[PDB]
Amino acid sequence: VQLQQSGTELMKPGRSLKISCKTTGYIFSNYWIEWVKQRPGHGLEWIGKILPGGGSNTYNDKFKGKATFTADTSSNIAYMQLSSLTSEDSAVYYCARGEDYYAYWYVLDYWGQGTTVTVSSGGGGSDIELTQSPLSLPVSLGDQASISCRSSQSLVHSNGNTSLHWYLKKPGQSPKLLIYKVSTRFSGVPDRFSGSGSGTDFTLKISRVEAEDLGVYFCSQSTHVPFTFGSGTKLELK
Amino acid sequence: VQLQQSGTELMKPGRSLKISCKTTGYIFSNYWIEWVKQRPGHGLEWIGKILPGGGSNTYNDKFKGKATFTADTSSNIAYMQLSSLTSEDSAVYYCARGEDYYAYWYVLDYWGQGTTVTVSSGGGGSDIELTQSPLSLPVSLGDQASISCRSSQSLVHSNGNTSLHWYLKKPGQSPKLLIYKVSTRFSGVPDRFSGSGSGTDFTLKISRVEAEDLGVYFCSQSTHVPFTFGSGTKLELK
Repeated sequence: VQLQQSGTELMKPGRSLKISCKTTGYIFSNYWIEWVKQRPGHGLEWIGKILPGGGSNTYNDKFKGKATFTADTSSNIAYMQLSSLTSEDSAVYYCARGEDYYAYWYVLDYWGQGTTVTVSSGGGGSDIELTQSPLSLPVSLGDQASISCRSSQSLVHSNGNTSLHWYLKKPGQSPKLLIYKVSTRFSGVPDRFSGSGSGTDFTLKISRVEAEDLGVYFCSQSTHVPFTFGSGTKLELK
Repeated sequence: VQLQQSGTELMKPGRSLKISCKTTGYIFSNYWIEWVKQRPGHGLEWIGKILPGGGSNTYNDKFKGKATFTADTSSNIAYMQLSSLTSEDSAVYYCARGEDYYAYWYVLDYWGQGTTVTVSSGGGGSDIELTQSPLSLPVSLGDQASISCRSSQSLVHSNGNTSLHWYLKKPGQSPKLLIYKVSTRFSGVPDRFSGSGSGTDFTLKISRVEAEDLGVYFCSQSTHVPFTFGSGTKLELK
């Protein structure tokens, strides 16, 4: 058995494509053809499966809405369609002969050579990375707490402002701005919130920690495009 | 200023959905409306932004193909449309009033309350977790190495088989099946590859490691649906 797959496809975000998988050497509708995804720096994922002719399809939940399988039992070519492509769909997809109709033998033994799909979203080209520390800040109500945010590049704009801001995200509530453009404190914020910094180094300081201050904090930047957030810092109680 | 969004949405995978953002209190066209995703257990992400009137646009590369922006210069409502939904779309989305037309102010200050989008991808029970051990395995060609794979549930099917297989993944090559249903060597794999296990504990042994064996090793199951893969173990030379 041989499984032939289409060549690589450089796609446009939002496009959709149908990769084929031409099987030979065996009776095509006696076995399911299964598809596996492989993202760079990631493992191997199982998308789902199609039983040619036999009308039977099964999808990995995670790929439902994204993967749609069909099969031409005349040419013995199986196809998987990827709709509304985004950069995360950039991967190497494979078809493998897998389970067999009656359901005893189920191993993905024969593999296609794989199809490299690259979505041209410009995959996060030169995004500014904001490095927060600690990622966890356990404290005791009353303590002072500082959170650091380091950026890959200077957040100093030509125009003179430094667009680094800080948010407090509490579950069930939208991000609550606190300090914008480094130290300028947003309106309605208690004065226990301070912020200062320069270039790449910025700091958030809460003079005395209160119950209501507990949650995750994110620093942000609007100097370069795109606008990026930091990973977060869960200020928690000890 | 008030930014008010549409209510919680329970969607089918594949569904498409547009959520609105009714702004008030300010001149709708002086500021850009910017979008933010907040996925459960994840930090905050920036989807992009729209400038009402000209409809000028800016997407985070990652969201191109998923997010589509529009703006009603007459009703003063901003809209966001998410194409062919998959469960990674299950998150809370927010519209924030951000940058001004003149571009000297860029701060996400006023936030709509968030729209919770829940993509109904179902749930085929607790997917079988296959914990491999170790994750990295440095050796000397000639040494013997054994890799372990532990499943969350007994991989013993009622038909009596045990659907545990081991693959070898080498860059630029599809997975090379080595051992199936726990212990049978695949035609062609050299006999320095052996496999055994029972219930939830399984091991792959390579009596004498050759260069050609160096790569990443995945175990996988076909007993429980969905077929899962283990996270991998990198056999690397010392």
